Amino acid sequence: QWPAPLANGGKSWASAFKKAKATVTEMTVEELANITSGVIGLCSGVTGAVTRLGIPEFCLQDGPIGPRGVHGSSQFPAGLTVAATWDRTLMYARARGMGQEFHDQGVHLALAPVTGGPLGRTPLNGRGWEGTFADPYACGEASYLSVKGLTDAGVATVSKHWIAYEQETSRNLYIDIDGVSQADIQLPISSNVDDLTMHELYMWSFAEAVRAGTNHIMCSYNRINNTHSCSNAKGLNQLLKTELNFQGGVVSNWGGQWDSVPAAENGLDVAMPGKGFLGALGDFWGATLVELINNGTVSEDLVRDKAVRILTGYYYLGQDTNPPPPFVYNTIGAPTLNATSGYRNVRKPGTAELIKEIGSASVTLLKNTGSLPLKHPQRIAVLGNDATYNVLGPNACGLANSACDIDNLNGTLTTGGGSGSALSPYTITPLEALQKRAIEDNAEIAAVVANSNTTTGAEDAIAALLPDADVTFVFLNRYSEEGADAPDFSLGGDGDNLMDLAVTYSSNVVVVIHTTGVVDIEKWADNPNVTAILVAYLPGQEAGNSLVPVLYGDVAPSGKLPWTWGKSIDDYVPNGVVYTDAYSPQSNFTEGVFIDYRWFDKMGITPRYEFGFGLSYTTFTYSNLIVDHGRWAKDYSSVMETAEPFAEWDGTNSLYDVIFTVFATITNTGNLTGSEVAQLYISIPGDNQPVRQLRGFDKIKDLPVGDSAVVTFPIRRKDVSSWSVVDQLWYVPNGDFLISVGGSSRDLPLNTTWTPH
Amino acid sequence: TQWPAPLANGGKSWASAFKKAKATVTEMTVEELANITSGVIGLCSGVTGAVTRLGIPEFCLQDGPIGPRGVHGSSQFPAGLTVAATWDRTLMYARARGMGQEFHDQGVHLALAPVTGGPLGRTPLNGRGWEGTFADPYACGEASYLSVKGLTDAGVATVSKHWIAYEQETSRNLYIDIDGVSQADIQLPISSNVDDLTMHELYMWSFAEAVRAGTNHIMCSYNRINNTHSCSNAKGLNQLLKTELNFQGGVVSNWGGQWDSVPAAENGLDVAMPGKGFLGALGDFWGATLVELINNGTVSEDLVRDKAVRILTGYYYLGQDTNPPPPFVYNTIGAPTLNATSGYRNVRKPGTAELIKEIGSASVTLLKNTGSLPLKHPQRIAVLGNDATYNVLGPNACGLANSACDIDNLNGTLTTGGGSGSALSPYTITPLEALQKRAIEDNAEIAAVVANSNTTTGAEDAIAALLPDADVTFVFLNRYSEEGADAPDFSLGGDGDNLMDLAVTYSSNVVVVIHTTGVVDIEKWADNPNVTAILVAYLPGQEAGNSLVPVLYGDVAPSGKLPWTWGKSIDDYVPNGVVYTDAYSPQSNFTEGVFIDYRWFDKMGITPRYEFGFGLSYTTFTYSNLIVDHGRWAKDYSSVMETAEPFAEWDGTNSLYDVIFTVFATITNTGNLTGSEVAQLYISIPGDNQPVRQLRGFDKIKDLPVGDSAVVTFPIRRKDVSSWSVVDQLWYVPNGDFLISVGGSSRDLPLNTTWTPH
Ligand SMILES: *[C@@H]1O[C@H](CO)[C@@H](O[C@@H]2O[C@H](CO)[C@@H](O[C@@H]3O[C@H](CO[C@H]4O[C@H](CO)[C@@H](O)[C@H](O[C@H]5O[C@H](CO)[C@@H](O)[C@H](O)[C@@H]5O)[C@@H]4O)[C@@H](O)[C@H](O[C@@H]4O[C@H](CO)[C@@H](O)[C@H](O)[C@@H]4O[C@H]4O[C@H](CO)[C@@H](O)[C@H](O)[C@@H]4O)[C@@H]3O)[C@H](O)[C@H]2NC(C)=O)[C@H](O)[C@H]1NC(C)=O
Ligand SMILES: *[C@@H]1O[C@H](CO)[C@@H](O[C@@H]2O[C@H](CO)[C@@H](O[C@@H]3O[C@H](CO[C@H]4O[C@H](CO)[C@@H](O)[C@H](O[C@H]5O[C@H](CO)[C@@H](O)[C@H](O)[C@@H]5O)[C@@H]4O)[C@@H](O)[C@H](O[C@@H]4O[C@H](CO)[C@@H](O)[C@H](O)[C@@H]4O[C@H]4O[C@H](CO)[C@@H](O)[C@H](O)[C@@H]4O)[C@@H]3O)[C@H](O)[C@H]2NC(C)=O)[C@H](O)[C@H]1NC(C)=O
Ligand SMILES: *[C@@H]1O[C@H](CO)[C@@H](O[C@@H]2O[C@H](CO)[C@@H](O[C@H]3O[C@H](CO)[C@@H](O)[C@H](O[C@H]4O[C@H](CO)[C@@H](O)[C@H](O)[C@@H]4O[C@H]4O[C@H](CO)[C@@H](O)[C@H](O)[C@@H]4O[C@H]4O[C@H](CO)[C@@H](O)[C@H](O)[C@@H]4O)[C@@H]3O)[C@H](O)[C@H]2NC(C)=O)[C@H](O)[C@H]1NC(C)=O
Ligand SMILES: *[C@@H]1O[C@H](CO)[C@@H](O[C@@H]2O[C@H](CO)[C@@H](O[C@H]3O[C@H](CO)[C@@H](O)[C@H](O[C@H]4O[C@H](CO)[C@@H](O)[C@H](O)[C@@H]4O[C@H]4O[C@H](CO)[C@@H](O)[C@H](O)[C@@H]4O)[C@@H]3O)[C@H](O)[C@H]2NC(C)=O)[C@H](O)[C@H]1NC(C)=O
Ligand SMILES: *[C@@H]1O[C@H](CO)[C@@H](O[C@@H]2O[C@H](CO)[C@@H](O[C@@H]3O[C@H](CO)[C@@H](O)[C@H](O)[C@@H]3O)[C@H](O)[C@H]2NC(C)=O)[C@H](O)[C@H]1NC(C)=O
Ligand SMILES: *[C@@H]1O[C@H](CO)[C@@H](O[C@@H]2O[C@H](CO)[C@@H](O[C@@H]3O[C@H](CO)[C@@H](O)[C@H](O)[C@@H]3O)[C@H](O)[C@H]2NC(C)=O)[C@H](O)[C@H]1NC(C)=O
Ligand SMILES: *[C@@H]1O[C@H](CO)[C@@H](O)[C@H](O)[C@H]1NC(C)=O
Ligand SMILES: *[C@@H]1O[C@H](CO)[C@@H](O)[C@H](O)[C@H]1NC(C)=O
Ligand SMILES: *[C@@H]1O[C@H](CO)[C@@H](O)[C@H](O)[C@H]1NC(C)=O
Ligand SMILES: *[C@@H]1O[C@H](CO)[C@@H](O)[C@H](O)[C@H]1NC(C)=O
Ligand SMILES: *[C@@H]1O[C@H](CO)[C@@H](O)[C@H](O)[C@H]1NC(C)=O
Ligand SMILES: *[C@@H]1O[C@H](CO)[C@@H](O)[C@H](O)[C@H]1NC(C)=O
Ligand SMILES: OC[C@@H](O)[C@H](O)[C@@H](O)CO
Ligand SMILES: OC[C@H]1O[C@@H](O)[C@H](O)[C@H]1O
Repeated sequence: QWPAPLANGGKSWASAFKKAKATVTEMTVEELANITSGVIGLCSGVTGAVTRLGIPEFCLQDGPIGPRGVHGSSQFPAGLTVAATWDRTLMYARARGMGQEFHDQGVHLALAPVTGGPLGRTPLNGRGWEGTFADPYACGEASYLSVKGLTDAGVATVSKHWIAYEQETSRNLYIDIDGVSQADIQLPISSNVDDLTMHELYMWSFAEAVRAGTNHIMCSYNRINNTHSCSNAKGLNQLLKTELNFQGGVVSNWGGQWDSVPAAENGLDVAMPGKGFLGALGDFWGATLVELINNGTVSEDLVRDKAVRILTGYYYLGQDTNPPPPFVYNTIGAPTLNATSGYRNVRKPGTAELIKEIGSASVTLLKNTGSLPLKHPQRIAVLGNDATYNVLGPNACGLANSACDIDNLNGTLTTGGGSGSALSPYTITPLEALQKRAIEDNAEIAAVVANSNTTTGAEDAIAALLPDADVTFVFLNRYSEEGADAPDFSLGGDGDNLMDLAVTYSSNVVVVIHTTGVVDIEKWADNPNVTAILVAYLPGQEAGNSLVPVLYGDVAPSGKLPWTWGKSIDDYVPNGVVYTDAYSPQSNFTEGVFIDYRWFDKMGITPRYEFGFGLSYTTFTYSNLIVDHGRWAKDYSSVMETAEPFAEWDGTNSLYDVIFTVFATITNTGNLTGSEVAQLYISIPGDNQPVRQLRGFDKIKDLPVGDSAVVTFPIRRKDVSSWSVVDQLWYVPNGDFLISVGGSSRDLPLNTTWTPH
Repeated sequence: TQWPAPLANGGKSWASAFKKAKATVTEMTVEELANITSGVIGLCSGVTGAVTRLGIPEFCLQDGPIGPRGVHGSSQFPAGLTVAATWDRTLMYARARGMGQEFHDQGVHLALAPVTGGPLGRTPLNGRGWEGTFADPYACGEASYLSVKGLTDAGVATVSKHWIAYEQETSRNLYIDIDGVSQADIQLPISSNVDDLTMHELYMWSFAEAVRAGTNHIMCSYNRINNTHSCSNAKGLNQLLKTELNFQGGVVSNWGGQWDSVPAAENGLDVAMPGKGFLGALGDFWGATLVELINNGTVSEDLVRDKAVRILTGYYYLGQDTNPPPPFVYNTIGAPTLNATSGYRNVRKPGTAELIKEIGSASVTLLKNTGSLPLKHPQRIAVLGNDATYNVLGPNACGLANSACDIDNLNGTLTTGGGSGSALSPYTITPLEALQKRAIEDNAEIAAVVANSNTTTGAEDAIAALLPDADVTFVFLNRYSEEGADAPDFSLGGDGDNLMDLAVTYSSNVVVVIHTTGVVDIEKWADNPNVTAILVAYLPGQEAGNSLVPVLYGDVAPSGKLPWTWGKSIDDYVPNGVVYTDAYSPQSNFTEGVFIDYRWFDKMGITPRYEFGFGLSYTTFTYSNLIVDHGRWAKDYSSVMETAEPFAEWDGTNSLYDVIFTVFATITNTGNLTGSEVAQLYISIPGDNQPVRQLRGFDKIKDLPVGDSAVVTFPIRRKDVSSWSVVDQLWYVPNGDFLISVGGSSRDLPLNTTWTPH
């Protein structure tokens, strides 16, 4: 129903496309099928070579915190954790660092970053942590910078997952072992998404990935309107490849492809894993595609366009003239692949300190009745296995960080489970960072780290230790992983119990939370014995040494929440995860654009901590809001260009031009130096519009007491537009826009009204 | 009475302290005498009653031999065992001086330390052997001297313990009487039946050195000797200790060491402890009862004045009247026995952490090295054992005596043993922490499996998947033991056996580190070529990791040596080392005589695995040029107190402790690295049934460079070359050929020569 436009190279890949075209033009049918389907190798996936032309096997490798399965590398903080920095410089630098390590391990294509699938419709999503903000605008800037940093290191990106992949449950990878297939049991969950919602929420971050020059995009496991993502013509050929003007390849999820012919006709470029994983995740092209070309049902012109999309990245990143080194680790594992591993160390100086700065910039202060910052306390108590090592080793949970037992004390939660985890060379534990600082103050320190419910004597030891401590730290965690959603907000392990004991025996409890998402702390958050509360997300290998300096006030906290923290799972979008045994499971996105905070705002629900909330050790006062209509500029800077239709198109201009700039002033009005994330929210007029939508942020660094700084927010045409289902285009409405500036999504003291002319 | 109580006279250094003590005691009522000589209730292990009228406060008596126990704000020092392994006199003294400063700043008058030859080492299974030092009278004696000296130099009176022949914990049998039913109705204490020669040449040796250093008090033991209780043994206390050793200080009971009012008063006891403390459950035989014994004529008032004078001598000698200790603020008894709140004081001084670390670095003993040590810069490191990290319940979770955690709990690094000799910790620097630190400096990876390998799901699989790819795997092992029990055998604590099976199965470069209270069984793996090195680190206190890692990486070469013998089997030691019996009067017959630890091995031609005095370095040393200088003698001027030990060569001017000659030898560093060497001297004294050889000297040369030489020197005292004549009741230098041997261990003695006296 929607025809596949041919690739032409767009803006920045013109010469790379031309080499890709000339190379493909000399290929046999048997060669075209080789490069478009996966083969057996050491990496997550591997394209077939075209050996007659000197095109090698491309190594495709997970994942969104760095190369997975690999020794000799670093464990970076997750996307969640960089999001909470609200710092553009760090978002870029992390991706550049990941890229360096991908390149040096010999990866051609990184299966990274996550750029808005999952976006955040449900805060229970098992792999929400792999992405960044539950907000299209901020997820969009984060995705732009993440793709830029990876591509600038010389690795091709595969941005994922396209699209509306918002729950793990019933995602239902294609699996066929013993002749019984997943198709005989249950189809994938189907996101039924209206067109306005697709344009204004889910496509937004992908447009940014495309503009930043993402080389490839991964389709998703879910169906959309009862059509598989990997063979959805409206999705791939029309929305992605026509409207977003995407010039790269679509890569299948591993078990994302369910058929041979529709996938070919409808926009898929690469079948993965192909012959990897014994063929059990389907092997629908390869020789079957040769047959389909030669027997006439799939055209050779169509398949050539797939190969050109694959080769465009190869030539634009200069992998022909500067090939990556060889890839030496078996990341698949026996019995699936029998193959020894080499060894390579790629950790560069500077990487560890970068990982620590992202942790120190993201730790988010939620409550502080005056216990923080610490001074030089003499007697410190520490609770929870989250304060120390996994008792079986940092990497004991295996190549996907998901094979340890349900009750294992996994230690500090530095990453989540699944394809987006990575190995850690060590873990810097909160306990050891705390002890180091205790020794400097000549203090004492003791930690109870066992399970408080099941270890003989643990409850007594807690009761004897806590009453004489000046401060007691409670470390809590909540592991989640790809493949399942969290059943609710409950804390992991014995957390509930550690809290019940902590508040019973101590009056100065400081809680620290390592987590993949929102958790339930309602029983304790208003207890006056809990004097402070911090969420550190998934900080990677520098867990303790990033946190402790914030606790002791060497650096004031400046992280803010990148999603909403509701009091109950009941306060979020209804039917966040659908559980059914129907053969055709359905998820209807009837909420439309109202997910996360925009659902809270429209329903008049008050969260415990709102989107964009974080405390500091000082306070900031906002003043002098200026809307400068004189400060406009053409968009010149993008790597690639969309073909997104809009009403004000004149043949030269762009949906992404800056049409005006907004300024405000902040003043440090407390007693310490501190950083501040300023945020700008826009109320677009129209019917059934979000109360307010984030459209800017700007983080001021280390503003001294009594000093002032100007904060600046460039507003693009698209930032102030709506999508017209009837006209099929973006337009700026006439009407009153409200513009608000402040320190969180509910704390906005500056406001003004803009009416277009 | 056959053995009468001599009166105190103040001896050499306590003359004026004795006169102030006598001044005060002379003014005392019978009620006041009885108050100061018996324990009362308070915050410390024991408290003497005040003499309120004369301004004598309560004296705080506080455990223990690693520093003040049950107390926050202090440091956890290494155990005696550990400092013995240094063979370093300087560290022996400095350790006790620091414990001293901490005792004193915490408010302590009398420290229940050090342990100076009870237990000595008759059995390597003794649950509290680790509190002491060497299994050898000479070396124990030198360490006791210097420990008493350090503690008394700091301002705390010492109570050296345990007199005497207290060589097993089993059936030590404290006196306990509660609800009308007493330990006397169940079983008497084990009886150490010791002949006179053995008492003089073995068990009294360390105690004579403790006396000469000015130990202010001595504690008697739980054992009976020849079926008479130590705390009321007249031959023991009045004759051997107060007459022959000329002891001028007080005798304090063990807690539950006193079994009677009257014989104890007559036969040498000076202080009853704990008295009214511990609910009077441990006996309370004096107090009001002694007041009655004096008033009604059974016990002489003058005997009791002597006891008070002995107590007060220390108070005045150490200047506790003009420089009182500050108040003692911690409840170290525990609820429900004592319901009282604790204050807080911090006495940790800069410098103390480094000293503790230095003792650890100097004691770690290298027993095997096929090439794997020192490490260079390994890139992938595996670590096994909960001994590598924290007690999962907290460093102090095991309570005020380090003995109240479950039999199966993961106690983390064994930094001290259990019982009255332990102490709390402000933190523990774990081996894993310190290794990680070094791993990060080298851009390496590191991973530890620290769960119980037998009983945690997935633990054996994690060990199997982690080990094969490591460049080096460290396995940490431990063996807790405590006061009140003897170890049943040499087996490793916890899952040690299983961790060793796994480690040699999956790795070819295993380095084993043992934290232990004594010898353990590693026969199954010590000869496995995959075990490329083995170190024993004893009980290193709070600086466990950071004392160890610099040795392993070669910043410092190891220089510790075993302070006891490591046999292949328990069956190779002195038989009947621990007696087990339900007889009412259990007997232990010391029929081996002076032949314990290495003298037993040497006499019976038994080859130990690792001998007494053994320890490798990262370099080798060559011995040469043995010289016996008969002209380098000197009179003993410098002891704090004098014994009255009779000897045949007495002329009115001279001493048993004169140096009569001096021996010299030369070491040369003959390998490729700088290193320190502990040189040792052994003498074969001629006569009937004499040890093959006996340690009589040691000297540690620090940081000898490659190709350099240094002279080692061994002053030989008259007593070092004497025997006890049972017939004549005196020490004498026998006629005959004495062989003098010098070298690097008790079985690596390349230089020898012969000395003949007439
Ligand atoms: C998954 O399923 C959903 C549900 O069906 C699919 O959404 C649909 O996507 C379609 C595009 O692929 C949309 O088609 C357009 O519909 C326009 C008319 O819109 C009304 O029609 C129906 C009437 O029964 C109604 O559903 C719509 O109501 C929704 O929107 C309004 C407003 O926000 C709300 O009030 C309602 O709640 C509903 O949510 C609308 O009221 C139609 O004008 C439009 O026109 C064409 O555009 C094309 C392509 O460029 C062109 O060929 C045609 O010529 C025509 O354009 C012409 O007209 C305009 C002038 O009017 C001119 O500018 C042009 O240049 C040209 O001359 C188009 O057909 C469909 O409405 C939308 N439905 C919903 C409910 O969202 C979703 O895409 C599926 N996704 C996937 C991945 O499959
Ligand atoms: C625990 O039980 C043990 C076992 O009973 C107690 O040991 C005993 O300690 C006694 C001292 O309290 C020793 O007494 C001396 O014995 C001398 C005689 O030695 C022989 O006699 C008996 C024969 O039946 C025998 O036990 C001994 O055999 C042992 O030793 C030899 C030699 O090494 C070995 O071959 C054997 O295998 C045995 O181990 C002996 O063969 C005796 O000369 C000595 O002399 C007196 O000293 C006192 C006090 O100062 C004095 O009153 C006397 O007049 C006399 O000395 C005078 O003369 C000398 C010169 O002759 C002069 O220099 C003096 O100044 C003075 O003018 C004394 O009676 C007893 O031998 C010993 N037994 C054993 C087996 O060791 C042990 O002490 C008990 N411990 C406790 C804490 O109670
Ligand atoms: C240390 O780190 C360890 C890992 O290294 C942690 O261990 C892992 O912990 C996770 C939980 O965090 C654990 O999760 C699985 O537990 C069992 C597996 O036996 C399953 O119940 C879980 O999946 C279900 O539960 C979810 C919530 O209720 C749900 O989101 C999910 O999708 C799934 O539910 C389906 O299954 C049920 C029927 O059987 C239905 O009720 C439900 O509707 C769902 O139906 C759908 O799927 C069915 C097929 O699966 C299908 O038939 C149906 O029609 C429909 O499609 C969950 O994965 C891991 O097992 C555990 N790992 C191991 C190895 O034990 C550890 O906890 C951590 N420690 C600490 C202290 O945190
Ligand atoms: C972690 O730390 C904790 C302490 O904080 C350690 O736990 C303690 O470990 C000790 C082992 O070293 C435990 O010792 C006792 O075990 C039982 C208790 O019921 C007891 O029978 C034993 O004493 C007897 O055995 C030996 C040898 O056979 C004798 O020397 C001793 O005198 C006792 O025998 C007597 O009784 C027998 C008749 O009943 C008779 O055969 C004999 O004749 C003899 O007279 C030990 O006392 C200790 O209980 C344990 N503590 C607690 C509170 O549970 C823990 O092990 C450390 N963890 C690790 C992994 O090492
Ligand atoms: C279809 O794709 C497959 C899989 O990539 C192509 O087979 C593979 O061809 C490559 C050469 O491009 C072989 O790798 C080379 O191996 C040699 C020595 O064994 C080595 O020295 C080179 O550096 C290089 O790595 C690879 O082994 C081979 N694998 C298999 C299973 O055959 C195949 O040729 C493609 N077909 C066409 C028509 O291009
Ligand atoms: C026999 O010993 C008992 C116990 O030592 C003596 O009673 C105690 O006497 C002391 C004074 O020497 C009292 O201590 C003081 O307490 C006050 C607080 O009330 C404080 O101001 C002082 O600094 C000091 O600590 C203590 O109250 C008291 N204890 C008991 C249990 O009564 C008794 O005096 C002695 N008998 C004779 C005859 O000397
Ligand atoms: C073309 O070949 C394919 C692949 O095997 C086969 O399934 C299909 O039916 C063929 N078409 C015709 C018209 O024979
Ligand atoms: C707060 O802690 C104290 C002990 O420090 C406890 O007794 C009190 O009940 C606690 N209060 C609450 C509300 O949990
Ligand atoms: C999804 O929506 C259609 C809309 O008309 C409805 O019939 C269906 O029941 C809805 N939900 C499910 C889970 O089927
Ligand atoms: C003296 O007093 C003691 C202790 O109360 C008593 O048991 C003993 O029988 C008395 N002795 C005489 C001879 O009265
Ligand atoms: C030494 O370790 C290897 C594994 O590295 C194992 O195969 C071998 O059997 C071990 N050797 C012995 C003697 O235990
Ligand atoms: C101990 O010694 C004597 C020999 O002098 C003997 O009567 C007794 O039976 C021995 N006891 C044991 C238990 O060996
Ligand atoms: O397991 C889910 C992941 O998305 C996989 O499909 C691939 O490794 C690509 O990320
Ligand atoms: O020093 C006090 C303790 O020493 C040991 O002898 C006993 O447990 C107590 O007496």
